[PDB]
Amino acid sequence: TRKLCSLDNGDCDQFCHEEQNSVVCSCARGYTLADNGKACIPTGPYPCGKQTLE
Amino acid sequence: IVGGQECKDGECPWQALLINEENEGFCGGTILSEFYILTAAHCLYQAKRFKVRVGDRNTEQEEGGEAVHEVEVVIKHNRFTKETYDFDIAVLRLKTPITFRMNVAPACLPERDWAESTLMTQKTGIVSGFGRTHEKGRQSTRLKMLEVPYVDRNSCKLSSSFIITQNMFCAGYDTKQEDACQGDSGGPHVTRFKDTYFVTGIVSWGEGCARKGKYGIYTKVTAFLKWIDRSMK
Ligand SMILES: CN1CCc2nc(C(=O)Nc3ccccc3CNC(=O)c3ccc(Cl)s3)sc2C1
Ligand SMILES: [Ca+2]
Ligand SMILES: [Ca+2]
Repeated sequence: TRKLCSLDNGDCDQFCHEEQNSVVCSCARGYTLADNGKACIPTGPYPCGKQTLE
Repeated sequence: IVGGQECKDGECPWQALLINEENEGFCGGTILSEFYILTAAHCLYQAKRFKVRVGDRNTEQEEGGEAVHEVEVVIKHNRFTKETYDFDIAVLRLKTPITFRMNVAPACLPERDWAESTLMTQKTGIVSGFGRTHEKGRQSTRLKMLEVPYVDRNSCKLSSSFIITQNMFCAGYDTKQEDACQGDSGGPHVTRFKDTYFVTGIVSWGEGCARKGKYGIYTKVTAFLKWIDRSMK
């Protein structure tokens, strides 16, 4: 039965790890973990992994 | 790329093109950061001297967004072997930093365990490049991309006349006439996760292109994340 990171990536935007018996989210370089500890917010322009629109 | 679609404006911004002395593309790369390109070790034997072009989508036309960079340092994996193409990976440090803009942006490097459990277990990834559009053809003048199913590791070994090492994985179609091809070599295999694209493979080799019962063979980038990190410092 899917638990923690195996259940919808633990609700993380990006990286999910399981520590103690709990989800810990984190983000790629050039992103900051949001106040909710789940979303990843780009720190500057042209963050990695985004298709360009400007 | 055999089959697939053109990269439209802004769609494949991490694509790089290695160009020889004649200004012709012979391999791809993936932009990792303003100074670094990921490519295949085997590509380094296809030209004596080369440069890297970014921002290009049509080699016939100048869209004003293209830029060429010279290579300062070539870091080739010391275990690369021509016989099997094992360890088919190199990193290039550029003399000058890439200017990110429309059609020029890095792909994200994922963490190893999450990539293996979560990215490589997705249904598909996306390969792109300026390679041949059929097995016996000329290089594309248009940047193309193609969604490729991840292929079961057992099926892949069974399909192959050559050894599939743990530094390799298989993607594509059993019979559908879509694959990467020669000249896509060295280029990006990325996997989308929630609208963010992570680099997952390097186009490496195949038995022809788009052949029935055969798949595209990619360098498994997760096997080299530490090595890549070291190489970039
Ligand atoms: C160990 N060897 C390394 C090189 C090698 N080349 C072999 C071969 O048949 N080459 C060959 C022959 C005709 C046309 C194209 C190719 C190469 N195709 C590609 O590069 C790719 C297709 C899909 C992706 Cl992913 S890349 S067979 C072989 C085995
Ligand atoms: Ca052009
Ligand atoms: Ca096939």
